Amino acid sequence: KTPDDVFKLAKDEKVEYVDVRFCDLPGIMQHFTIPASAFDKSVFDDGLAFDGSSIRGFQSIHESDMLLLPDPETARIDPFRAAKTLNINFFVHDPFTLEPYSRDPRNIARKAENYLISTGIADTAYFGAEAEFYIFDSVSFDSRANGSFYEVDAISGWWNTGAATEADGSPNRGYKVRHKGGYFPVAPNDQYVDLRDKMLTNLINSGFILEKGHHEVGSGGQAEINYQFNSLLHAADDMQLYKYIIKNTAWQNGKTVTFMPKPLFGDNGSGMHCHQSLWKDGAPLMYDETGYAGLSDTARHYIGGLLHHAPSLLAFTNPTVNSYKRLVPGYEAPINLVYSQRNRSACVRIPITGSNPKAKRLEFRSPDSSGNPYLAFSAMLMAGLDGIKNKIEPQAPVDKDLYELPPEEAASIPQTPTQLSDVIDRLEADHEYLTEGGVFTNDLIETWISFKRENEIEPVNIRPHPYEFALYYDV
Amino acid sequence: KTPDDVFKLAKDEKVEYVDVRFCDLPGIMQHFTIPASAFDKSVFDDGLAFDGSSIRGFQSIHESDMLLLPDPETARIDPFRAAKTLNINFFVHDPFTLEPYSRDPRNIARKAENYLISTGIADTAYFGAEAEFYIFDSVSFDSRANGSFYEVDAISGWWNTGAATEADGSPNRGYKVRHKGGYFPVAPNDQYVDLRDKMLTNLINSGFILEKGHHEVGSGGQAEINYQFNSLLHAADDMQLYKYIIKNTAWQNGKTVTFMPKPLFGDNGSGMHCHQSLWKDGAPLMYDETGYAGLSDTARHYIGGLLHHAPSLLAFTNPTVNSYKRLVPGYEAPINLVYSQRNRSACVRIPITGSNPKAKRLEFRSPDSSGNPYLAFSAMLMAGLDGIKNKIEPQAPVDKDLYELPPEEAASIPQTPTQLSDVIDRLEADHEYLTEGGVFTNDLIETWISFKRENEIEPVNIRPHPYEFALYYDV
Amino acid sequence: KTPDDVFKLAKDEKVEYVDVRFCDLPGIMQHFTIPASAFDKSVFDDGLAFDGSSIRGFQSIHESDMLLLPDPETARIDPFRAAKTLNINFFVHDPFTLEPYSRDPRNIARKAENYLISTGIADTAYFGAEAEFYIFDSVSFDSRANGSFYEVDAISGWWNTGAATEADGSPNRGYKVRHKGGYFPVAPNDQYVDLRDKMLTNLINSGFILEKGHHEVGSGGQAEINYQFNSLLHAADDMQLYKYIIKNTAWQNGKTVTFMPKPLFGDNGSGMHCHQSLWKDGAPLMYDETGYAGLSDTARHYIGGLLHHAPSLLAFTNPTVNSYKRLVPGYEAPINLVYSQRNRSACVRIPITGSNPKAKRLEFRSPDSSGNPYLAFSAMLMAGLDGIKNKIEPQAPVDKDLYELPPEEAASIPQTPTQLSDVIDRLEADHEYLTEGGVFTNDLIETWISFKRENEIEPVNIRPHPYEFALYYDV
Amino acid sequence: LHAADDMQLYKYIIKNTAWQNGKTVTFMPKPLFGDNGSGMHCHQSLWKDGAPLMYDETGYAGLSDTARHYIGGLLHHAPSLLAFTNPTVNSYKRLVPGYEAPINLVYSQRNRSACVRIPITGSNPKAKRLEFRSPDSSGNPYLAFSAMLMAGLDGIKNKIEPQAPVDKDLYELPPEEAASIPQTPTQLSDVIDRLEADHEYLTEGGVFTNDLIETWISFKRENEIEPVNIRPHPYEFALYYDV
Ligand SMILES: CCCCNc1c(-c2ccc(OCC(=O)O)cc2)nc2ccc(Br)cn12
Ligand SMILES: CCCCNc1c(-c2ccc(OCC(=O)O)cc2)nc2ccc(Br)cn12
Ligand SMILES: CCCCNc1c(-c2ccc(OCC(=O)O)cc2)nc2ccc(Br)cn12
Ligand SMILES: CCCCNc1c(-c2ccc(OCC(=O)O)cc2)nc2ccc(Br)cn12
Ligand SMILES: C[S@](=O)(CC[C@H](N)C(=O)O)=NP(=O)(O)O
Ligand SMILES: C[S@](=O)(CC[C@H](N)C(=O)O)=NP(=O)(O)O
Ligand SMILES: C[S@](=O)(CC[C@H](N)C(=O)O)=NP(=O)(O)O
Ligand SMILES: C[S@](=O)(CC[C@H](N)C(=O)O)=NP(=O)(O)O
Ligand SMILES: [Cl-]
Ligand SMILES: [Cl-]
Ligand SMILES: [Cl-]
Ligand SMILES: [Cl-]
Ligand SMILES: [Mg+2]
Ligand SMILES: [Mg+2]
Ligand SMILES: [Mg+2]
Ligand SMILES: [Mg+2]
Ligand SMILES: [Mg+2]
Ligand SMILES: [Mg+2]
Ligand SMILES: [Mg+2]
Ligand SMILES: [Mg+2]
Ligand SMILES: [Mg+2]
Ligand SMILES: [Mg+2]
Ligand SMILES: [Mg+2]
Ligand SMILES: [Mg+2]
Ligand SMILES: [Mg+2]
Ligand SMILES: [Mg+2]
Repeated sequence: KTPDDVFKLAKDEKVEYVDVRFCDLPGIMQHFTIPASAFDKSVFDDGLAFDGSSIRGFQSIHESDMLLLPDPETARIDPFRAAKTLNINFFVHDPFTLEPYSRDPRNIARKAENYLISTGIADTAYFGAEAEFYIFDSVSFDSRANGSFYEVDAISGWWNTGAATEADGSPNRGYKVRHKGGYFPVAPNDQYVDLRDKMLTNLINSGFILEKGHHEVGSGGQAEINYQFNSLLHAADDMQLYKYIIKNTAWQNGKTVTFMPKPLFGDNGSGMHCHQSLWKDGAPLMYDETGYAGLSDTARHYIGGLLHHAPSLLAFTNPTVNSYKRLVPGYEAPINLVYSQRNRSACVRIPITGSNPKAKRLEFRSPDSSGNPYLAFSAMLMAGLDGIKNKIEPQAPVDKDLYELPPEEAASIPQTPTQLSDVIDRLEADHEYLTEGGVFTNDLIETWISFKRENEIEPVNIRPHPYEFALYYDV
Repeated sequence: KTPDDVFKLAKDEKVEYVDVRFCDLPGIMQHFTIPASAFDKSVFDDGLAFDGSSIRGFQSIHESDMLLLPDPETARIDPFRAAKTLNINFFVHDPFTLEPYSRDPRNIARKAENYLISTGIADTAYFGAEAEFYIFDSVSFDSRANGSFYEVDAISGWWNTGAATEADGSPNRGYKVRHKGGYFPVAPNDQYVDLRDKMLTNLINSGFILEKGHHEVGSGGQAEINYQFNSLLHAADDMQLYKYIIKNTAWQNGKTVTFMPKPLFGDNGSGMHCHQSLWKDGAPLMYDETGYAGLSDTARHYIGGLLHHAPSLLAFTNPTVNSYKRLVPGYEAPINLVYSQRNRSACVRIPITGSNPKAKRLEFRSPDSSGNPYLAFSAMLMAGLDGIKNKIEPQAPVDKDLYELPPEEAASIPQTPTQLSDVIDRLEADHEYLTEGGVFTNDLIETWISFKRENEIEPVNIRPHPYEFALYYDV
Repeated sequence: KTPDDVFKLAKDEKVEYVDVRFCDLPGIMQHFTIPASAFDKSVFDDGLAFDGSSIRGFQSIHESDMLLLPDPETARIDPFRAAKTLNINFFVHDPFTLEPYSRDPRNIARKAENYLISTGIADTAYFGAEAEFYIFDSVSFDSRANGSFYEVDAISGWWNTGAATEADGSPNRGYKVRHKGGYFPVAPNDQYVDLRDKMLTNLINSGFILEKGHHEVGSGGQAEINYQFNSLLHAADDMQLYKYIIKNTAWQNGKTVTFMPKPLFGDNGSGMHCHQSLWKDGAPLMYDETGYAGLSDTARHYIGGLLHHAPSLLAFTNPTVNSYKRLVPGYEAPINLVYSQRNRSACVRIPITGSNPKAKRLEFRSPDSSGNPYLAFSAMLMAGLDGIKNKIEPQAPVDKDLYELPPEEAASIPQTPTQLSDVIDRLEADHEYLTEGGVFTNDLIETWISFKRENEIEPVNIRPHPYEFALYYDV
Repeated sequence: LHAADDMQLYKYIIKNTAWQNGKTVTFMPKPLFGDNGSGMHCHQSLWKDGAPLMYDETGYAGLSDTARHYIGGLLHHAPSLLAFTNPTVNSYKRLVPGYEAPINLVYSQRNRSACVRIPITGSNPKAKRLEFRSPDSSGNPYLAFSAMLMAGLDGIKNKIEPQAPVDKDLYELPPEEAASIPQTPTQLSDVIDRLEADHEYLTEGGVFTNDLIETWISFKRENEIEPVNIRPHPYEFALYYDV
């Protein structure tokens, strides 16, 4: 789409307001609103200003002003606002030089796409993502000198089977979801069919191409909705809008959604599986009839890159402390760095898609939805490209239940990282693959390490955990 | 606009009531209502009476009667009243001589504009204002012999993360705003989108030219809406009308708004930044390609005047005891008398606007919304004009995060005043720049000093602060 | 008294524990307990260690170890502890050189007495103090992001005349104390006769020579108990023990005492009037039958010193933010700097004592109990001695109600400081009178200033006051 | 041994005196966030033939070579020794700056921010000692005291020189200065990993045996480290619910 397309949409829809959006470093979309009357060619030619110092990972206070220029391909009508609103994503630019900003996540994605072309390896990188989430009824939490707590709740949570009444006083009618039992019985066991239909419809009406929706494994309202894959930048923009549409459809219907990796102890985490494939000149590159799981050398070496670089790569794909509570055995998330066809205990699964070369792809199952998809997709691509360039051979696939390996076989397989501080430490020590062609710059990597250490790792580390009192009060 | 235009508007809108408004000295608009049937030429010819002894800063009881003459430019339909009402601002006049009143804030702004033109320096002073505010749910407070309290509350306040239910008993659904984290994530973190759209719509339907609206930095529903700049008197009239529309939009939708400078301890205050520029014969005066931050000699001298006179000027721009709780480090409000491009820790920031001479301006960040915009804007202009007349050179810009200076280096730059009594004392001792051209008169200045001492400074000073019990109960 | 006298007291009283006490810089006594078996000659010869970095105004963490040596004159049996305990005060010493510590308040008092002797002016400075206090039932307070409160309560408090029941559910029986009506009606209006008797008895049994006890002016249980004057250091040790006996007699009897200067708004504060006189070779120096109020030149000049140095001296005599809430008119506390016989509105009153030269003395009415009496009494003495030495003539006595002076007359009389930051600034600017003879050192004065700014002034200044909500919520 | 028997009985007496009087006592290293943790500082000295060994008037802080080398052993072996002296997950919540507990491996006279403080005891040779400030009460005093002894004795035997004392507030050092000093361990799993890799000083003379060391490592991993690691922390909801 072009600027005039967007002006025509706004006029055609009788839009009242335009919501100007961009991505902060950690991965939350930021916005402000302008009236339809202020949305003119000047928005495209000169841009709009904001306080870069109030956005995480961006500017210091004395260098605060930043600029925004619109991306007309991202213009969509907002399904929630009573006053008719057009949402458009923007790129962040330096207000003096007008150059793209080194810490604009959307810029990283753009650079990644252009670096791919420049290598000659492929022209298009397709990302099909599965961002699971929980549909809860309530959450509360706090952290004080003498105590701390959290509690999430959901009508369908198995912890409520014994409740005398529901939250609102109405009767307990049963049909709650057993732990690991939500994938995927029919209603009334599935208590969220109507709400997910609203989610699906809102996505459809926002121009998503829908594939499917279902309850997921977790008790207390785990869900998954799939939309069609796209090329990297478009997929990442799609992910951000999807999260917005999911969260607000829930909110408007009395619920509260979370995309955090592991809100429930002892039930499935929420992943962001990323199906990936490279194409060049309109043809697939991932397929070879004679390869293990029908994979070409290009595909196998991409995988080699992901599994080789995982120790630093997870800093962008699994970027929170809570991420590492999901990387534990028994919940269809990864615990080690192996690939395998058909295998949901693996780090990379090769889904069964038959002999169609155009369907052949890898599913990187490690990532979760707790950070920034622009950065995560870009980092995954760079890992895979370094694998191809250096012909990195992944270790032999292991077609077994990886949670039930004998202790000795498990010992020779590199494990997933234990905690965020290890991946940040590793990113700091080796990130040359990310800086290739300037896709990630040193200031971005240094800002990310610093942000994670100061705002996440240390704040969790210094606070006593509730289970420490269960273990140690009586020492 | 003319009287006949106003009568036609009232006729065309089928107005039932006319609301007669004027400003008290501290800065609250005052009103009474007349029926449409009493709104005739006589209102314009002879005016309307009120009790000047019931208005703060006005008359003594034995000289009570005062007169009001309408300003037809200010006629606007009221958005809130069920009975269709037309609002009009009035100037206050002596009921014997019919001369403008020396303590009518609207008269001061009139006088300021005429004085500007008389100096030959410029013919127009443009003021663009950013009046931030909090959208709360409730407030309570008292002061007794043996105790005193206040509490503000907001569903989005971070202090409520641990709440078991919301005030109405419905579940806690999270997405509350972190302290200093409100600028500006998408919904549902931003819980006020629909309400701010209603504010924007009401402003647009009252004739404002809107620029933008967003959540601000503060937890608990801080917000900002910007409308287009105008010349001084119009801008001050807009400001008063804006406060009224914001407040009542909030009220009609179950909320309560404050424009107080510092309602929350440890989170952002609410400022009233005033972007200012001088024009003459339809051409800008602020721009010089060769100057630091693109500023002309005229612009620099105006800044020199603001920062030179700040010690007394703040008596009008930062006119409350609570004003000085905002002027503390770490919250994008000023703590010293520095100007600097791009710098949200400075007293005067030069926004980055490029090489367009018509956009070049200064942002005076010290002011807040706690007083009287007619007086604030007028005092700012008088300081600026004194700076120009005396060629007052500002001290060199300091392009640093001003909150992070070590103490010995912080001390080398002039600090903002600590408390209201200091700025009132200073105004008392030095105010000649304000009395130039008779813009502010001695009786205005003395009334202001006396009012603030007797009704604000002393009442706060004699009341034990709750934190004194924290410090001293056990002495 | 000697070490052997203390060992015999401990033996005779069958003491089980000894409580080692010393004074921190702000004025709170500190303690730890040793078993009687560890109270031996070594305590007198080698001293005892503590963590100087955990005591306010003392050491940094890398120079933390300090020493304590006993003062056998201060040994008394503790009235409250079930296990028979002997309390003894200690002097603080450098653990390397064993020299007295320059920030030990008990050392400052010591140094003040010896300085006095070294001048030849006198050999003894007597201090008779009247430390008023409130006997409350309860107190709570807090300070949060969105709110702050305090409340004190007392059965006799006038704010309770309308209570349907007492705190414990029993009936409201009336006879509550009117504001400013507590001095001093008979029971049952006085609801604390039996408790003040217990206070009197505990004091007597701890070796005080009692003079009187009574209800004071304030509602909600204001009280005063007076014991016989003593020379400076003894007087200061007595004050500290008195505060301890008062607070713990109340506590053991279900009440809670504060010595804060102004716990109630609109009722009397709590002062610490300090009657003072200089003697030499067993003869008085303050008397002259021909002077105004029978005052000698020595006495007049001492008064001169007090009133001249007041603007910095109150940094030690009136050392808290709350102090300045008491220094307001209408409550028998001072509001300006004069002396006057018989006059309870004055800063220095000469009590009516007749022709007895041995009774002649001044009452400095300004001081309160919110700080450190070692420092307070020492600073007063150094001011008076500077006055004697430089023959500072006080301005003429004003024998009138100083709250009710006409405006002209009042403005010709220097006022008391308005606030703590003003007296701290003044102390920083002029403290030579205090450093005379090394009695106060620069490190003490610097630590005091720094402590008050960082730990009291700034913390109150940054917190919104509840009355700011009353004034400004609706701005 | 008497000291470790004393410690166990003391804890029993404190806990039960509290309990019989309506209260409840904990010896856990960090029950309050943003206030002081609870340490178990261990003052230590070696004597032979009824004579003290720690004193030398001419040494820094009046310390002999034998004392200095004992300190060398403590600071050198600290990365593994803390498995016995700081043996719980909660231990590492205490080892954070601002609360008079150690954050790096230095000795210093008079210094409550250091790992080893030398208390000021004047010139009496029988009072001269070191205070090892890192340990807490969350484990086993028999094993902690024994492990500290074995560390110090290894220091004496190999004459391990400690790095020079730093007589400064160790929480406030400039970054370049701070980065040049070895830090205390961050978490239990780091000290357990380190103990597993190097425990020879402890097995000397068969004081600690391999079966005790291996049982300790396995106990901590299975019953403490892994159970806390797999449970979401409340503050993760504060940080991440809205991601
Ligand atoms: C034009 C690009 C097709 C990409 N292939 C592809 C497909 C796909 C599936 C079936 C297809 O069959 C149609 C055909 O070619 O006959 C073609 C493509 N599905 C995914 C999912 C994730 C990802 Br990543 C790639 N995917
Ligand atoms: C006609 C008066 C234009 C004043 N300039 C001006 C503008 C402005 C911004 C852009 C402009 O570009 C249009 C043009 O001249 O090409 C012109 C003017 N924005 C502000 C905001 C606050 C204040 Br104060 C002044 N502002
Ligand atoms: C031996 C010293 C007597 C000091 N005089 C003195 C007295 C006093 C009062 C009455 C006296 O009469 C006894 C006599 O000498 O006949 C003697 C002394 N009362 C106070 C109160 C506060 C202060 Br300060 C001094 N006071
Ligand atoms: C007989 C053994 C004396 C040990 N010295 C010693 C002492 C001590 C303190 C003072 C002493 O003085 C008595 C003397 O010898 O004159 C003697 C010994 N205090 C401690 C505390 C912890 C530790 Br570990 C050792 N301590
Ligand atoms: C059923 S599952 O294997 C569950 C994945 C799990 N929630 C995870 O943490 O990755 N997902 P899918 O079948 O959609 O790939
Ligand atoms: C984000 S901020 O810098 C916040 C200003 C702050 N509330 C104050 O002036 O106190 N304002 P803006 O970017 O609108 O000028
Ligand atoms: C009755 S009063 O004058 C009251 C003094 C007041 N409470 C003060 O604040 O100084 N005291 P006194 O008669 O005991 O000297
Ligand atoms: C006052 S302190 O330094 C406090 C020690 C702190 N609780 C710690 O965690 O080691 N203890 P001590 O002076 O008893 O050695
Ligand atoms: Cl971590
Ligand atoms: Cl003030
Ligand atoms: Cl103050
Ligand atoms: Cl651990
Ligand atoms: Mg799926
Ligand atoms: Mg799934
Ligand atoms: Mg495209
Ligand atoms: Mg999948
Ligand atoms: Mg703004
Ligand atoms: Mg703003
Ligand atoms: Mg006009
Ligand atoms: Mg601004
Ligand atoms: Mg008295
Ligand atoms: Mg009294
Ligand atoms: Mg004596
Ligand atoms: Mg008195
Ligand atoms: Mg024995
Ligand atoms: Mg110790």
